[PDB]
This record gives sequence, C-alpha cells and structure tokens, in this order.
Amino acid sequence: LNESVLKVNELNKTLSKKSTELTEKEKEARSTLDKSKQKYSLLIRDVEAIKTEMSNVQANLD
Amino acid sequence: SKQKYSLLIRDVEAIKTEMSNVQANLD
Repeated sequence: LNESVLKVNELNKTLSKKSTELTEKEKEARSTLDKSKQKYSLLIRDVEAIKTEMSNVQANLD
Repeated sequence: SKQKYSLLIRDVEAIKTEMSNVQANLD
C-alpha cells in the first residue's frame, strides 16, 4: 500500500510536466500562425500527443 | 480557425497511421 501511494504521488509530477509542455507547445503554435503549415501541423499533432499521455495518467491515478 | 485546423491535422495523421498499418500487413 505504501508503494502504491508513492507511485500515484509520482504520477502527479508527469501529469504536471505534460500540462507544462502542452502550454508551451500551444504558445509556439500560436506564434507560428501569427507569422507555416508544416510547423503548425507538427506542433498541433504534438499538443494532441501530450493530451493522450495525460488521459492515461489520469485513468491510472483514478 | 485554430480548432478546425487542429482537428483536421490530427485526423490526417490518424489516416496516415492507418495507412502504415495496411502497408505493413500487405508487405
């Protein structure tokens, strides 16, 4: 039980990191539009690739 | 424009992923 508590407490830092990286990538994407198709597309695939990683972590935590 | 573009590019990549699976199976 102690190890499981530690494991969830550590999954929270990855949820936090992918929140951060998603925010950063979204800012980059908006910068791309302001200035293009391929960089914007790649950042958007990523932005979604990170949210998928987030949902897995949320299910595991639950 | 942001949301429609995003949904369409994810869908395009999804389709390309489906394509690569079919190509490996065919090979």
